[PDB]
Amino acid sequence: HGKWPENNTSAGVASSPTDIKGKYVKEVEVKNGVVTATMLSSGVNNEIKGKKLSLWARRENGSVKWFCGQPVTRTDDDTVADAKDGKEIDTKHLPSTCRDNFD
Amino acid sequence: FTLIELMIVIAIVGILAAVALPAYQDYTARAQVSEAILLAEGQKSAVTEYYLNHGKWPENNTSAGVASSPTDIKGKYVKEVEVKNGVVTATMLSSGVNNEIKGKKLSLWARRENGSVKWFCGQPVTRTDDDTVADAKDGKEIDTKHLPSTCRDNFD
Amino acid sequence: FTLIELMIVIAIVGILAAVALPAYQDYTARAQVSEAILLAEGQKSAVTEYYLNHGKWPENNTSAGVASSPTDIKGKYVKEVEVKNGVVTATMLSSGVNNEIKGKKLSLWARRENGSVKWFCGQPVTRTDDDTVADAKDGKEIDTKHLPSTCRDNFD
Amino acid sequence: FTLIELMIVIAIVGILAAVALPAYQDYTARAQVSEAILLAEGQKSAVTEYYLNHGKWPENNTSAGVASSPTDIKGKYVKEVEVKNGVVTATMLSSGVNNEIKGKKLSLWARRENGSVKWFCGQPVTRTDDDTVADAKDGKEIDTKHLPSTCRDNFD
Ligand SMILES: *[C@@H]1O[C@H](C)[C@@H](NC(C)=O)[C@H](O[C@H]2O[C@H](CO)[C@H](O)[C@H](O)[C@H]2O)[C@H]1NC(C)=O
Ligand SMILES: *[C@@H]1O[C@H](C)[C@@H](NC(C)=O)[C@H](O[C@H]2O[C@H](CO)[C@H](O)[C@H](O)[C@H]2O)[C@H]1NC(C)=O
Ligand SMILES: *[C@@H]1O[C@H](C)[C@@H](NC(C)=O)[C@H](O[C@H]2O[C@H](CO)[C@H](O)[C@H](O)[C@H]2O)[C@H]1NC(C)=O
Ligand SMILES: *[C@@H]1O[C@H](C)[C@@H](NC(C)=O)[C@H](O[C@H]2O[C@H](CO)[C@H](O)[C@H](O)[C@H]2O)[C@H]1NC(C)=O
Repeated sequence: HGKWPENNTSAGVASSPTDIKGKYVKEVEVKNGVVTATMLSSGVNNEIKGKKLSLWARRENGSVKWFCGQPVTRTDDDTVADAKDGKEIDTKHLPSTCRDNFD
Repeated sequence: FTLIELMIVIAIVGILAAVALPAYQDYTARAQVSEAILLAEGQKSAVTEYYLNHGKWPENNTSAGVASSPTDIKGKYVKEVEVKNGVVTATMLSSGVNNEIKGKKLSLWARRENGSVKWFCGQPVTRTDDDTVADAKDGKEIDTKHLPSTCRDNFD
Repeated sequence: FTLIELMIVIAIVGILAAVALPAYQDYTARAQVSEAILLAEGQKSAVTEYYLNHGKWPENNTSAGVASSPTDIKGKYVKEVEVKNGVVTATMLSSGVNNEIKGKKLSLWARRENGSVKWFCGQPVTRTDDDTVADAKDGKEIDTKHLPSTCRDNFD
Repeated sequence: FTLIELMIVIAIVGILAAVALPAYQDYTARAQVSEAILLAEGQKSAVTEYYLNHGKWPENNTSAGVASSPTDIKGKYVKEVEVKNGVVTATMLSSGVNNEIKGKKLSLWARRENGSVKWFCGQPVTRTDDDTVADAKDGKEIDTKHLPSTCRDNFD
């Protein structure tokens, strides 16, 4: 369709994000391509509870490029913003390969 | 002390069992949904054949020139294929997947575009007049996840 | 210790997202590029029809004997099809893919070979005389990746 | 005192070596079993081609219209592919896995279903008449673990 899906229904996944969830994950929303995932509450003490992760795509001469990590949000076909909302899971928690913000 | 090494196992033990399984039973569904579509492929030209050489969409199989019983036309995971005034409806079988497809329907939606016909799959529809088609919302709508993306096309 | 098991995940997490996606939006493009070609298929004989029974390539649709407005002749992902002195140009639609095709053009290139006509798709061209055709380099050249391989044929 | 920390190591040292290795040499087998299946994919239409334009299943390769020697048709882990009265048997190579596949056979089972043909892989079978096929229990049955699940289909 030539643009990042705004949301789940367009992506073709469970229209409610919360339905898509994990043992320790709350929900998964599509946000203009950027896949944000929200964590559950207790299950760990750790400073993750209700916190967010995002996954960051980008076309690289077709070849798409997936970076996890610091929450981001898309605005245009390749423009994405650092979605600094305080739901940034800390970099310790996060991967190392994906310790990648909006470049 | 090693237990945190056991902890992390039992964190690996509780697996996600990724939604990339049920989104891909929904796209495994897209496989055998396509198996229904690949049936429809045959009727595309045959339904067309009636439509072009008789000037209206065939009501039904016998007119289309296909197996008069729809059920005879079937797939590994597909129940039947009926012609419905040009609109090709396909019904799925029962088990073979867990997924919410069992006995559900797909339709294929034609329309002349200055001669050039236009085939959209998806949300069940039904024809009433030469170009008039209705959203055939009968509860046999296979969910949009399952369905294609190119054909995620209802009655426009 | 297990972390290298987590490392290797996050190495799997950073996926390639294979060029076998964008080389196959370029060959998905080849699908709906072909959808433009399959339009051209109709004009192959009709353009030919004018060419054989009037002795020159038809300038345009009305002469070819097809939909006088090109836009009426169109595809699911194709905008229009114009006859241009025999050369059949096809224009693509907008979104429906991300890919660098949107509004771009394809042409189809005929040529008599001792009667036997020779159809080459591809790089946009335009005719000027009975066999003279020009590379119609207007920036509407769909890239060669997208295009066929058999028809990767410019003006020879 | 720390020894129980050493104990737990030597409990980790004695690993399971999960059955998720040998169930996935059996599904690595499903990979190169599929490599035999992907060969069969070519013969699906070619065997069909003889079946539709001559009215019976081809005995053998030469009739099917494929490499007359089966061994020429082969895979990275596949030995050969023979046509056997429509039924496409594929023989596996020797080492390349430890697994109980080496030289073993797979068959692919066709059947007309009101025209619509029905392809089931799996347990080796062999045809005798237009729709009659036999369980070709020769000891070259690759075990059901190895095999698919969709195609875990013997002669019905
Ligand atoms: C899915 O995402 C795409 C990008 C949206 N299309 C556009 C042009 O933004 C879809 O929204 C369209 O379809 C829905 C279907 O009910 C509705 O008609 C909107 O008006 C359209 O923009 C997105 N799909 C949904 C269900 O939001
Ligand atoms: C096939 O579809 C066309 C549109 C029907 N014709 C009309 C005028 O609706 C055919 O039905 C006609 O032929 C059958 C043949 O037994 C019968 O005589 C009906 O009275 C006609 O309307 C459709 N063919 C069938 C077998 O229904
Ligand atoms: C169709 O293409 C042929 C080659 C044109 N003929 C010539 C001599 O270029 C036709 O144009 C002629 O017919 C139209 C009909 O209204 C008109 O009278 C022009 O003056 C003629 O040249 C082309 N047909 C059209 C409709 O352009
Ligand atoms: C191919 O398979 C068909 C079914 C065979 N025909 C019959 C009637 O069984 C072909 O065998 C015939 O043609 C060969 C050609 O050399 C030979 O003349 C046989 O006598 C015929 O039966 C099969 N083709 C081959 C090459 O076996």
